[PDB]
Amino acid sequence: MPAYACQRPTPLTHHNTGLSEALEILAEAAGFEGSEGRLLTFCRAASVLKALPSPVTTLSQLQGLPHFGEHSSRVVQELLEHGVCEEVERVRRSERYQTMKLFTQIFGVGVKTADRWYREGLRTLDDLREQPQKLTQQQKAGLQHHQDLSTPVLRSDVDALQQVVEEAVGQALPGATVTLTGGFRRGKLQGHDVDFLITHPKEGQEAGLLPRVMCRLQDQGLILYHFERSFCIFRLPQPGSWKAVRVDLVVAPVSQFPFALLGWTGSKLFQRELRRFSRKEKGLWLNSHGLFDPEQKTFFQAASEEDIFRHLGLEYLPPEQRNA
DNA sequence: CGGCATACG
DNA sequence: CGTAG
DNA sequence: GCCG
Ligand SMILES: [Cl-]
Ligand code: NA
Ligand code: NA
Repeated sequence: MPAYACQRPTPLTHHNTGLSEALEILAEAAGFEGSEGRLLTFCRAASVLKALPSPVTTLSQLQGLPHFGEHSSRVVQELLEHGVCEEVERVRRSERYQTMKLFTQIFGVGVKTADRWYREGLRTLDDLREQPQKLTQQQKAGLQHHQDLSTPVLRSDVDALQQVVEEAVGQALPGATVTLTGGFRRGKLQGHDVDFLITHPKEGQEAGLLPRVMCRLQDQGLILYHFERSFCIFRLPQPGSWKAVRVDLVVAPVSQFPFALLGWTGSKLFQRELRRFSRKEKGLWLNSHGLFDPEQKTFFQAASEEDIFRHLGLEYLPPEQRNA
């Protein structure tokens, strides 16, 4: 088992779902306390189990696996012996975990804001609604649309959304293209992360594109709430009605498109691990715009995601195997 | 021990 | 501060 | 929390 998640295939569904979910509770709780190192370890340990070819049934089987030390091994041991890990269950039940999860789920609210509200004594969405002057415009929209945004959308909804975006993009700049990214590109059948990546085959033509796309979607009445990244809430048709959905639109020049496609396809852990691998193992600096050699002071050209994996000396993984 | 990804709005 | 993957 |  290689130590970096970008060195191994990770499918969307696997053989250790309950074990990984428990470790991810501890990772999430560590984030709510600002403990980013512990979050990463628990995320990495969970991801290792997603990559295994069969269920872990005995503690012996964790020997030698990267990111399994005393704490993560104890969690697994308790789940294997008793079906439940007391520490995980204590987290799940706690007022702190439940409230931090509720508040950070709001679009416009991060850990730092949620923690401050928690320390002020706030606990429910209606608590927040009773002091809207304490809210940014972004948080107001997140709160108003929270219920709809809490329900995932289906791939069929995604395909309907992509056609409306393509219509606006075609008027904004004929020849521009729209690519579905995020979790749907990794094979999800449902999810919240509806993301599109927009480019044009002629380098430079995409300059100024995103405002023109946004204006056209607004004129169509599709934008409930809203440069090169736009974080939107869209109206999605439903039988007899509609619902709010979070949609991100991103523009990249074609030269950068493989790097943006790679970054926006995820998973989050996969990208962090890829960037860590690049820098620490290869001495190259990776982001969603390019890959820099700091000794030559040159950027790699890439025409495909395959090029980027080759640059980094990694076997290619298709999107469906990037579910770290 | 230091490090933990790296951007944009 | 928030957002993204 | 774990790795190097
Ligand atoms: Cl930590
Ligand atoms: Na949030
Ligand atoms: Na998104």
